Amino acid sequence: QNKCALVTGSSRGVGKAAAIRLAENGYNIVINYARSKKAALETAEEIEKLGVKVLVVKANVGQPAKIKEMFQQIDETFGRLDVFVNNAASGVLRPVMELEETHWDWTMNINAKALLFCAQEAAKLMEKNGGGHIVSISSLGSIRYLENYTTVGVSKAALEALTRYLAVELSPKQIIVNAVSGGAIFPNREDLLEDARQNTPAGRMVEIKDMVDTVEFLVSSKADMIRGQTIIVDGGRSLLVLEHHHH
Amino acid sequence: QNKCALVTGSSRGVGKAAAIRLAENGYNIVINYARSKKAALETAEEIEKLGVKVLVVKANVGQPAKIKEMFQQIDETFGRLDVFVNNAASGVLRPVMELEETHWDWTMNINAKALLFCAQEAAKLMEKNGGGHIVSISSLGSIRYLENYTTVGVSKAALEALTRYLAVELSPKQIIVNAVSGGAIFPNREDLLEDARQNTPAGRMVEIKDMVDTVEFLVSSKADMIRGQTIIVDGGRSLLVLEHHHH
Amino acid sequence: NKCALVTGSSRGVGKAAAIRLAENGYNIVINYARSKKAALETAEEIEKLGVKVLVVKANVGQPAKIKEMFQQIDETFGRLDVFVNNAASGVLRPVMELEETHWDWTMNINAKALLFCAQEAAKLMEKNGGGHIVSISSLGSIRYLENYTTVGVSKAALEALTRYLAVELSPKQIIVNAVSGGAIDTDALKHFPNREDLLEDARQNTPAGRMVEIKDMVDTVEFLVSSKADMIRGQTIIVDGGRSLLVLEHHH
Amino acid sequence: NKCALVTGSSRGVGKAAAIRLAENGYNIVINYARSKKAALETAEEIEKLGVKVLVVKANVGQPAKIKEMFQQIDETFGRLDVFVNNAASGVLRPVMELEETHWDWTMNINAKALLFCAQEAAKLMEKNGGGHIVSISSLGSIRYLENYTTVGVSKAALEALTRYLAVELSPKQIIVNAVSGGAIDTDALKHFPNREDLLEDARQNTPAGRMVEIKDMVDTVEFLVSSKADMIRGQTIIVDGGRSLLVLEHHH
Repeated sequence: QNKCALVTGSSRGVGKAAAIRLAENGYNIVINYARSKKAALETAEEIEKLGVKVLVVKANVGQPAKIKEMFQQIDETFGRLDVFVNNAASGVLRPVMELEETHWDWTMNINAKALLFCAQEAAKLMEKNGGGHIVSISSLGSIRYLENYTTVGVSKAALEALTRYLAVELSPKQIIVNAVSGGAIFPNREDLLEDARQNTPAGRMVEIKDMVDTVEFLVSSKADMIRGQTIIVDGGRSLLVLEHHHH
Repeated sequence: QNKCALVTGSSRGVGKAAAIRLAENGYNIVINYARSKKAALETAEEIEKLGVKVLVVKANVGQPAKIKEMFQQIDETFGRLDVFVNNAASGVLRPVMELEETHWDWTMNINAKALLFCAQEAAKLMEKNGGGHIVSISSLGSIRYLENYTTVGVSKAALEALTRYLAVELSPKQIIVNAVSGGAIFPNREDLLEDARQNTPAGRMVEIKDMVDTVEFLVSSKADMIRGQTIIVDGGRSLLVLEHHHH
Repeated sequence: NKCALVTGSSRGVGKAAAIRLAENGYNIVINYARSKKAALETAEEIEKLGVKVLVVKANVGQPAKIKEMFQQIDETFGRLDVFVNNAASGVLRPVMELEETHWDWTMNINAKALLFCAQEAAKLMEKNGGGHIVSISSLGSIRYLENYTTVGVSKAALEALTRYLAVELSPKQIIVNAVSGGAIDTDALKHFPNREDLLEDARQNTPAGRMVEIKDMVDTVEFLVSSKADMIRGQTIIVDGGRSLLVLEHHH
Repeated sequence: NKCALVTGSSRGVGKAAAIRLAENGYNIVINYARSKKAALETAEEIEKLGVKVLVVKANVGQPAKIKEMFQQIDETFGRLDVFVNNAASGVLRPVMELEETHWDWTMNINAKALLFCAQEAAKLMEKNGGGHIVSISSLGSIRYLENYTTVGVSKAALEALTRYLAVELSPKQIIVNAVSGGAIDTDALKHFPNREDLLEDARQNTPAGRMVEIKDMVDTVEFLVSSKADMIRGQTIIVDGGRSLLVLEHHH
């Protein structure tokens, strides 16, 4: 019977919408959450009400043996994995390491490493059932806290370089690797949103479903020949420095 | 009633499949051909047998006033253009300029210029009906002849740079610009194909429909937030130098 | 004598670039954001090298003040031959309210500042047959200080703006390149009480012999502005000992 | 004395790079594909500079012969400090039959050759504490000659292979960069009966003062291998006066 999809950081936000969409396409879903059993089980229930089996597993970026154990559970629950959505667009916070204080590159390095570690672990299981697909997604939401707590997101360059690297490592195992970078958009909640609305060309505010569509495309059998590509989905917001200058 | 799509180089190969797919999605189609009225009108007839109106117009890369005239015809036939498939993956040949003999960059320069000239002309018409979409496609098929006759294709770098440039110029007119580069694959016909088959990982030979899918994705309303992106569709063939080395 | 402007040049990489260019025989414009004395000290050290020097105050997000500084260079030296467009200074700027929502907005404001300065410089350089612009950038110390952020730009944004400038300005005989060389992560240039414990942490995580220093970013800037580099256009060089891809090397 | 290998060095850019490195005090290995005499003449000119020289014959698509050349360098000089991995020589190679089907296959064979040489060089450099590798490339004269093609690689392929090498070899103290500088389009280096009419055509289509020459690619190679560039890793520099984006400048 059904194919299996793991989505990390999927008790809410983009992870949830991605796991929902995939449940609607008939995958059995693995929901992964870092603290917040509540949202996670709510989300599992929703999923379950479409037919489709669900498994809920807890683990966060800073937990290597818990991550391996999570894949060991997937194997014992479903015995296969087809689609892995390696989500660093979740806005989940992780403690700042002293290192990172010295340079932004160290954050990117730690976060790219986490993306790579997860994708490789996933690959050991996928290659039992003849491979499958990995799509890494990422957004650099905010910097609310820095007292510990920074993003798990990577920049587009690090994402590009990491996903080019994975496609060459994993194409020989029948794992199709791509990525999507962008990310949609505390107090003043409304005021920060109106600030962001007036600074964006009309009609060009990215939403969660926009990132979800692309992942869905990449994971359908209409994209099996796209390898190691990183697609920016953001309505052009990362190059707005050029539109305004070029007029 | 219907939306309108122009596909250049569409009397055969990838152009044809792209114009077919779009006819199946309910666009009125403009077929453009360079010499070979036969294939073109055959192709128009096929199109017409799906409902959907067709217009056949002749013009080639080396003909500026004929190209403008072609858009002046579209305007007088349909009075609007929504989707433009700026096709440099057609394998149509153009005469070599003496310039090009001196360096590959001059070929790329001439061909990128042609892509840009067409896209800008198209943009003047599209902006009458509130914009639309442009997808530039390209492949560097062979070098059969060089006695005149070279490709109209561009490299991925020139395609990237040209499509980044167009998205910033045209996003302010509601024209969504992206690109796809790759291209599927005379005597020994069979032997060159078996050579290409044994040198490609099994299951990873790109076909025309693979480029057609991506264009179709980019042109659906599921991609309106993808701007100025160039997607490589080739099963990883352009980075096979790395798979073989990295083992 | 030729003339060189270097923004954020009272301290750090901009200081060291102004010294190297003064050593090559340019008159120098020192731009400072914050402390007069540092800028006055640097001005005096470069004067000891036998070039004239001009100190002007201006910070990003002061477009009127920026415009006047270039009017001052024209008033004082009447020319501009090299512009080191410095976003690698570690200077902090006030956070704009939108930019709380997404990293992209910070990158957009920072890139727009580099663009605007280079364009202002270019109007001036027109009058003496053009020159060289090099934008340099580091995303160093995104430490903490609610309401303060980096003026730095990321590689991708630096690359795209440098491509753009070179295409816009080569026709005006202005050679445009950039150094992202993520910049100097070493360096007592970093005001953390633990200053020392952090350097040794940076040192213990980076392969031996591979810690970039200010002088490496400066050596590239100097090569880009020497006669030996005139056919390089619109390039962005990362100078960081591979730090930004250490992840791939760990992986292998 | 240190030692430098430059492939395709009998003529053109490889010749000029061997001369510059001999002028900096390296012993030189001249590799030639085709003509003994050119290589013998170049060897004699570099000898006049007071360094020792070794001439070895080898062409791409001869992997056994390539391996032996590095064994010869070890036999003659016992070390290797700088490898100029030259795909900008304009040397032609026999077309493989698959590569008729798509440009990508030519780029794959050309990139694989650069990779294989640099890896062979690296085994040797291990024994003297590593060194510098710079790959250079030009897609010049893709003229005509049924059954013959360029050994050159495109920017994107050069960039991806250089990224790869730097990640693989930095851990071995081998600094890897590349110059694509699309190379020299000028140049009596180009054997067309109309030689002259073609240069003036190249000249009339490129902005004034913006025609790259061999010495510009050589100046970058020399900067990349000097002490001043050790923190630059895995970078690919285009040196072409903007030629590869002239399309954007026309457009504007």
